[PDB]
Amino acid sequence: INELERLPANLGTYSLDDCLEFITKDDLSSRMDTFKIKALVELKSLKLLT
Amino acid sequence: VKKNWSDQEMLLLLEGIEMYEDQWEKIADHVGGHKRVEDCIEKFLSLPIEDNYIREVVGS
Amino acid sequence: IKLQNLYNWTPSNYIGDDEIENFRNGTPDKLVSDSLLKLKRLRKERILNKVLKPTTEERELYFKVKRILKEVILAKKVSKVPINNVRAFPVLQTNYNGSIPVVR
Amino acid sequence: VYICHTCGNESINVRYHNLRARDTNLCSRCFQEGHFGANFQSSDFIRLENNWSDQEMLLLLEGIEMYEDQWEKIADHVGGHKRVEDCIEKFLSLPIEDNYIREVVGSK
Amino acid sequence: LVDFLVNVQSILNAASVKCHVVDESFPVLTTINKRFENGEYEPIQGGFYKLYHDIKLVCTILIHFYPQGTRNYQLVDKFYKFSSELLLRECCRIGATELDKIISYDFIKISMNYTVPISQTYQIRTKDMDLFSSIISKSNLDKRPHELPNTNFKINNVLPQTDIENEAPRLGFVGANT
Amino acid sequence: KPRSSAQLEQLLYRYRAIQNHPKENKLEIKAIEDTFRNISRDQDIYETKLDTLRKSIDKGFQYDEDLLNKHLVALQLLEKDTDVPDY
Amino acid sequence: EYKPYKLIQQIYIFSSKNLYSQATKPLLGSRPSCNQNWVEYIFNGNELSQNENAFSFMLQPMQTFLTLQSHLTSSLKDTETLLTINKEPVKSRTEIFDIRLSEGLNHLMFRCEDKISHETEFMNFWINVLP
Ligand SMILES: [Zn+2]
Repeated sequence: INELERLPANLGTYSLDDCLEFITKDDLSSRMDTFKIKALVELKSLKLLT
Repeated sequence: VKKNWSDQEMLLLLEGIEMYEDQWEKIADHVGGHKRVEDCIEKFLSLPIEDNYIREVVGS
Repeated sequence: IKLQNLYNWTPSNYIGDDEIENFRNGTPDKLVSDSLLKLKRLRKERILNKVLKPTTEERELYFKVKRILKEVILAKKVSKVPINNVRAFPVLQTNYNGSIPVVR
Repeated sequence: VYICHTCGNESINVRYHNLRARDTNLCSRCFQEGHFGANFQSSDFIRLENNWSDQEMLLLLEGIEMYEDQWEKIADHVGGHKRVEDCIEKFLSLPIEDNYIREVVGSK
Repeated sequence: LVDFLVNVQSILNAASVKCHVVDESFPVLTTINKRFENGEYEPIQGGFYKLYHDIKLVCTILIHFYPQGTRNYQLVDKFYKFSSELLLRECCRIGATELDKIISYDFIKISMNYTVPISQTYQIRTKDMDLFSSIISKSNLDKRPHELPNTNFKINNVLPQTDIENEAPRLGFVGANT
Repeated sequence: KPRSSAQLEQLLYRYRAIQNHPKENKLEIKAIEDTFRNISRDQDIYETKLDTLRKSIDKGFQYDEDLLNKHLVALQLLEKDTDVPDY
Repeated sequence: EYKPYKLIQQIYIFSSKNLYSQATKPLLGSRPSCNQNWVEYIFNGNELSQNENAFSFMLQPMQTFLTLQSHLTSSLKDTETLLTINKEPVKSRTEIFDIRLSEGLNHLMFRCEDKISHETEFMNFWINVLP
């Protein structure tokens, strides 16, 4: 919990498949928040253990 | 030659690994400005491994 | 004396004698496997009587394993080294902080 | 259909669920423009699909956090396209303590 | 060298399936694809600049119709935004105030510089409230003057965020079961 | 002695800022000089040993697959402070 | 619609030197600021044109003072100069000012009018201070 509640809250992911969508500097890339969701799930699931 | 990696360098490293699988000279050329085989493979053994692959390897 | 004896220095620059005798007599896997066992055992002896901040001996063994696998892959001893990367890595993002004032 | 909480217009294809007011949704256009309130920042809004995965797992854990003793609204928190009983078993069968228990521990 | 022009053609003809910009005719009229199959672009700087000049000329011609908001206008704008920032970053890798005085007196300045096109917005004060509108989607290649759809709108100019690094919570402020 | 590639950087920022005015703290200048003189010994030994490790290398053996994976995966698992089940 | 200003030349909405002097230099041995971030919004009046005389930007909660140094030089006469933060005017100290913002969204209307000939030139700002 300590090592997980200290991660940047602005955590995003750059994947090697965004090239095929031609993301421009002024648009929102798909699957931007991938490790953020995978971190929130492991955090809330550790707080919901009891 | 620098020794601190960045985000555009870890990115070009991942792209080089995806295209070229074991030709480290071409990966280092893609990330030109770093060591050929002393820094392009050290940052390869430390890269994470897919979860499905770890599960299937440790399971079997 | 110094100055380019410090610019290239990393805390993973000690070889001693084990990696030399082994890499000369061959069979380096007999060293990687043994050190990974000395890592798992020294980690089960760390979760028990719980402490954090892995000891220096574990860090040194992790450096030894890293140096051995790096030299092995470097000298073209493994045929088609396995590629299992996630094809994604964490990156930071900017903040489009709010543009309408709060009302209280 | 989810309604944006700032412009009052329907979301088109994706929503931005903020994680401090867990009943507030913001469309995509009002996230690039940053048209949301000045109390928050654009570092607690998660992109979700309007129309089991990490998105549905996170929404299930958020529904259980928001409401404990009500299992009907949990399906209305993940949209709802399955029986009301799949979330109960999906929550009971999460291996979340096994990874930390393994780290510690005739008749013929 | 020439190994880069084929990649550029493979990227444009893969990102122009919705914009339809490489199949447009410009001065005898010729399209952009009819410049690739027969060598007119060169690995030298002249070829790269000729390609950037052609892409800008076609985008400019297409922008002056599809008047203001049609999808055929925003798609062409998003294509020009992709192509320019693509050719630039590849050509690069191939080939006094009262406060400023004391700051420069007490600090060393390792500076950088860049130029970003500014964006505008409509804004008014209805009867007791000062409120703005959404970011106007007018392109940065359009030279048509504003029409002021109400003759009482004021044109605010929003300045882009100049702080590339910003702070954020520690994911403990986003969570904290309730 | 420094135990990280970033602690030596500050040990040098410190020597860079203290050496401006000597004869104020001699036991800090001398100590930092002794540390640098031991790090240049370690770095020189590793520099002359990394070639002896690529010269005495053996060509009769080839590291085998389906065992390197059992070592790369086990090293990434052991470095993320997560257990590796007994094989 | 493009008419470059013929009265105002430059405007520098920078950070107040008094706030800076208490941020980099501690008072009686106090602890330094958690961080530092200054900004000088320069507006070249020759390049900018009226009918587009509105600008907007945001500041951090630490930046709650700023000094609009005006540089009006293309007049070379005696010219009225006044600005009204939140529709209430502030007096001058080239012309150096000193403004104290609020915790919300506040606009300051800079105005200059020549007395010999009636040419008026406005310049408005909106400084979102974030809570
Ligand atoms: Zn909205």
